[PDB]
Amino acid sequence: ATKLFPKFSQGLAQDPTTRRIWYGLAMAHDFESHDGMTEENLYQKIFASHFGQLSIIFLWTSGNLFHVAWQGNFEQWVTDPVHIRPIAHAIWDPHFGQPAVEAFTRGGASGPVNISTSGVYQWWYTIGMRTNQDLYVGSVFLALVSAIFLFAGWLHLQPNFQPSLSWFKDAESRLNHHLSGLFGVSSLAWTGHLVHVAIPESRGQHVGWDNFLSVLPHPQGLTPFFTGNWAAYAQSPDTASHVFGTAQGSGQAILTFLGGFHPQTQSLWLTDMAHHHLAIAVIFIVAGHMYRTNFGIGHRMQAILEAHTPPSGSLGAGHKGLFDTVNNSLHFQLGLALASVGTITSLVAQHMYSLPPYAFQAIDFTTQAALYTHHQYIAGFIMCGAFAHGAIFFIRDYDPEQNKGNVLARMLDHKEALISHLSWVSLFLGFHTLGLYVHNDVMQAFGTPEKQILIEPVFAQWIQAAHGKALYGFDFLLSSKTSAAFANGQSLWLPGWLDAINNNQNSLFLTIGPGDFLVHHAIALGLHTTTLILVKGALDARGSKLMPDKKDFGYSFPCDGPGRGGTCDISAYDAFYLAVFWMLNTIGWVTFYWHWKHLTLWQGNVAQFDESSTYLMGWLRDYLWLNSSQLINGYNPFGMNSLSVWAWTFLFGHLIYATGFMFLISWRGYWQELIETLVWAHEKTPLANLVYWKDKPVALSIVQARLVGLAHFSVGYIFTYAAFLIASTSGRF
Amino acid sequence: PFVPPSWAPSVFVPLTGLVLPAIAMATLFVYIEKEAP
Amino acid sequence: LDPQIVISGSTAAFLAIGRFVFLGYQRREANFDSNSTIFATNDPAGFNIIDVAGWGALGHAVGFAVLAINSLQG
Amino acid sequence: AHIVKIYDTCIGCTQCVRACPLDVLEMVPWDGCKASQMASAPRTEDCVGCKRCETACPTDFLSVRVYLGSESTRSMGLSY
Amino acid sequence: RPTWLPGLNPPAHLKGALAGDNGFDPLGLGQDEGRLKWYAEAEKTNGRWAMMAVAGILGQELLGVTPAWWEAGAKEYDIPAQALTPIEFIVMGFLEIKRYQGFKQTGTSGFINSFPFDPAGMNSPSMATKEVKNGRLAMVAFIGFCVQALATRTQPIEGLTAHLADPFGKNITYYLTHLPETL
Amino acid sequence: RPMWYPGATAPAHLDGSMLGDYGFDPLRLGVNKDNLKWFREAELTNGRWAMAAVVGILFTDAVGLPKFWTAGAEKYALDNQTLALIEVAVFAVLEGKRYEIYKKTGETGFLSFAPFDPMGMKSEEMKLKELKNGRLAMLAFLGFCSQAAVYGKGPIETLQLHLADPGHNNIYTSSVGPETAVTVAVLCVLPMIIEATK
Repeated sequence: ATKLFPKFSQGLAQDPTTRRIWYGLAMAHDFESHDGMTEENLYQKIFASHFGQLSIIFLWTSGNLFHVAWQGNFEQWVTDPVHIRPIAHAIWDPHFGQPAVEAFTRGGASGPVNISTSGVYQWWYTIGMRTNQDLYVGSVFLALVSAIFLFAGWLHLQPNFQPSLSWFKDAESRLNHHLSGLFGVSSLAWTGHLVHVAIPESRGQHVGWDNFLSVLPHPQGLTPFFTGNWAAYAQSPDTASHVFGTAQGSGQAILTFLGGFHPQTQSLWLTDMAHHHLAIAVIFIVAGHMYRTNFGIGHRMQAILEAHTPPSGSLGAGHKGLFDTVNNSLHFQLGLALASVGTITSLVAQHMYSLPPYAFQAIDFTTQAALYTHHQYIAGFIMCGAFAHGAIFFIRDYDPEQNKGNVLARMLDHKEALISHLSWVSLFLGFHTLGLYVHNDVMQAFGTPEKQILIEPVFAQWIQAAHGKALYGFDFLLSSKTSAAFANGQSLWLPGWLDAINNNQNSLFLTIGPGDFLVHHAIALGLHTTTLILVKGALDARGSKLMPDKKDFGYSFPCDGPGRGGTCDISAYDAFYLAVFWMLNTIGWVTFYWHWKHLTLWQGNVAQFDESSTYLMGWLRDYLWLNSSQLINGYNPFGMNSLSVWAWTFLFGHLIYATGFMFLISWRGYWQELIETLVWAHEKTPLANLVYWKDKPVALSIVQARLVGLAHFSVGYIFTYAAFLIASTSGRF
Repeated sequence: PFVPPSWAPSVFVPLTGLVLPAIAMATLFVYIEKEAP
Repeated sequence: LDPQIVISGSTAAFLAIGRFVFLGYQRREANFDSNSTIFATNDPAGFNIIDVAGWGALGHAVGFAVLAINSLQG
Repeated sequence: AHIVKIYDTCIGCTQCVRACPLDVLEMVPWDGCKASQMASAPRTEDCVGCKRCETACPTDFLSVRVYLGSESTRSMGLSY
Repeated sequence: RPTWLPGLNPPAHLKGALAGDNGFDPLGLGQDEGRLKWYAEAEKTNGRWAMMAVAGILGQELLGVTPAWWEAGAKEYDIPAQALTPIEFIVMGFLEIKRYQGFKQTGTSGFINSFPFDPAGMNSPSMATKEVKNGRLAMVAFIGFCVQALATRTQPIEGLTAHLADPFGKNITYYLTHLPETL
Repeated sequence: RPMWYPGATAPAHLDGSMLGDYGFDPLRLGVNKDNLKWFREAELTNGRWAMAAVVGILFTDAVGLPKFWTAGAEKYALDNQTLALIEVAVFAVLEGKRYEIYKKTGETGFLSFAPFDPMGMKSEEMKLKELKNGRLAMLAFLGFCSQAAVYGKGPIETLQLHLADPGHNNIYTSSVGPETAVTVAVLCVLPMIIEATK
């Protein structure tokens, strides 16, 4: 009979097989495919889901704060943040034997704990947290915020509180409020916290809710701000002998732009960060008054889009009708948001390792490596999702009649040229990068290392020289002492920036050579190939020569059968599917390069990387084989240490990856026949045929098989690299 | 203070690991196989 | 540098260029830009309270930027 | 159940009906072609979705299309 | 009917039927009559609470209490603040739920089950306008009390006397500029 | 017909046919008619057990006998291993006879006696009094365990300590103060939440 689950799909509820549960779980968030769904109901469900997501995020943050305040060593880590390892949380496992108990008992705790690698200790220490009471109060506050967000999500679904469809389409009002309030006012408030709490707490002065109304952030007290003498806030900054957390060497300035890093914490100045947030707050608030909402002044995005067509007709109709195809399509907005968020996540990773913002973050090698790898993998997944949603937009929301002659239609008009050129770039990069690598490998194998091709990256070195690095000797722009660009910043920020960039002990514009050139080309190959697969799948989503009516089958369908030569993996979903492997490979190459260069930097031997990164054998032996010795020795027949959990996780990831290869290689048919034999065996077995199944056992579908195999592949990939990176970086240092 | 007792992990870890998942799995299993009227 | 003189002069200058110079251009661009409240005013040129706030905001930003640069002593 | 559709480009060659392994299609009289016949799908409740009919269609593009829809005991080809 | 801005016509959603209707709604928060009447009740009760708060602050200062109005929370009292919060929440929940349910039956204020709570008569539309205007003045006065205590650290009557003693000085300019001297 | 707050509404399945109805079912677990009877019987037996347990705990503190949470550790004139075997052996037959009573009649019973009332005061008003007293005793037992968890000592001792300083000795000034205060505020806001949406 018809089952209750899933309530959103009547066709799935009538399915008498096990496929009903799987499809009900995988199509729960596809509100557009639900039964009796309207546009207004769609937007309302997304609103409630957004509130629930915020509730989960805030609860997770409160949980991290609570566990650090309860089972951590934050009160002891602030005293000696160079020789004390941060504690994530305690370990309570009845499966642990005695050696595992004393092995994980470290960091000054009274029992087995986990050493945190997220870097929340440095972040909380920099923003002003000093005691466990502060973390406890922050945890309770975030839990209350999470409960409020959850209640808001439940409340916006009840009658008299459901927003209308017209409210969700007010793009001008939403953009104005997000730029001025969500971005500008939030940044201004963060500036207020840095000026009022973080900066005085870094100078040994406690400023909490009990005394912030009686403690002045500056000795002049708002007089220079109102009189326009803003330069008075940059007078007397922290000297080079300032000790973080104490008043020794501290200054009085609150808004500076010294640049560079703090001599002790090796991080950005707090006054510089406060000034940064103040400037971007003013800029975002000003930008929040651009669109017309209810007072006559402002813009209409439709007018700006319609008045942006070239006169010669190079772009056809230009952007006519682009306002309606974006405002009425949620997949277009989701794709744009994911593309920007993925790029910003990558930007965060690069800027965070190169310019550490939190105190004593550069010394924590495990934290730096884990944070960079985490943000780069998150960025790669988000980028793949952006392109997948672009393909979904082409299939479900693109209207050729409304987008007639504009840039959107012209993209599909010459999609063959785009795919062909992406293919050519990827082919050239792959052929040459692989050829140079194999050539260097043959030269190193034959005992002639002077015969390998080592192309110097003169363009990137030229840019590094433009930033102030005098190692290469170009002597121009910031590298030349007689340039206008150099002389115009010598009194504001160039001294600190130049001192930091010319220091070879940090990660600020590291020295590069032929190995960096080759790996950068490998990165370019990965980016271009992943882009080729994603772009080709989005452009061919509506159809191709093999499947002229692909848009009539949806975004995800198994195939079109073995006819016409065979149509396996013809849908756009399959294109995203194949692109996830390339994304994992690209992020693997970038994280491998980052980890090896930083490992050789921290070990004090950059020549090892410079001489072994030019051939793949050096990558396999000097980086993968050499750095995994301590990892695989976490547990051996002679005993175990605290690093055994990473060894177990290493083997765990290998097992999950290999398990994924099963769903990836073997296909449905074999499993369906095997399941039929199992059905017969259960039906003909006494004492067991009395227990019957409620859902008919069937093999996983083709699409489900691909998703399951990719999920196992990605999980094994991530867990294996995370275990190796954390174990190698923590054991070495 | 918000500090939990010393015996809090010995009670919450077995709860969240065996009691709560068993109840959740049983309730979810009954809900999935429930037949519509 | 007198802050009051600089702020007052910048605000008055921006209000003057917004009422006697760029008012026609802004009105032509606002009408071609195609619930609301009509902020009708007795000003013969149609310069309402919203325009006053916008031009005063621009003048204040310019005046404070000038005061800030002069305060930097460079 | 799956959705099987016949289009006007059908030439009435009866190749799709002969290739159907569950007797879903048939031939009905028509006047839009030389063969004076047209394919039809009056028993789509028994269609499994093997797409053999699409493989047997000679028109460009195909005159018969199978869109995988809801799954049941008959559409999944389950003998248990 | 005079409006807030000269030469500005009042909006269509705002009619003189309400008590303090002066055609002031640049943001248009009272488009529908449902939200308009709910906001009217919200304004009346906000003004009532502000009237009682301003009267209490002025009475506390006039009677010479030891702590200022912004320190009364931390003052020692029998049945500490940790225990006063649940009692207040329970009684306020009962009183407010009775007030809200009485508002659904009839669009007027009340007290538990007296809707309208009007003993001894003396009710008229003019009195309603006076109530709304006094509530608005009290709300603005309470915000003035808060900002005055923040920037000057002086109580309302004390700050008023300080301003009367020296008018050309001891104002917002002096207090905003001589901020370190105040602390 | 009073409800669980001034102005509630029955959730379309608590019209009032059952005794002690107040329209309290936010989780809607009694939506099924068959589950409503079983849940009612479970509530009645839980209430009876809580009634006897609360009376027993209150009587032990007056005489001076060991505390209810430490009476098990005391050594009695028997073996705990034999006590558990006898307890499950007797209760197997007792619960089996009680379950068969509910299938034939629908209420509780003792052994082979379904309407167990040797005196005979089984009235409609008496059935509702049993439910009200059982609910009160269930809350009382939860209070006994909670008071012994944070304060220890005992129920009678807890009441005696509360009279010494009621404004300073309460759940809000104890170790679970902020949690229960936030919960009380959330609960006080709850009827307005339900009335605002309806």
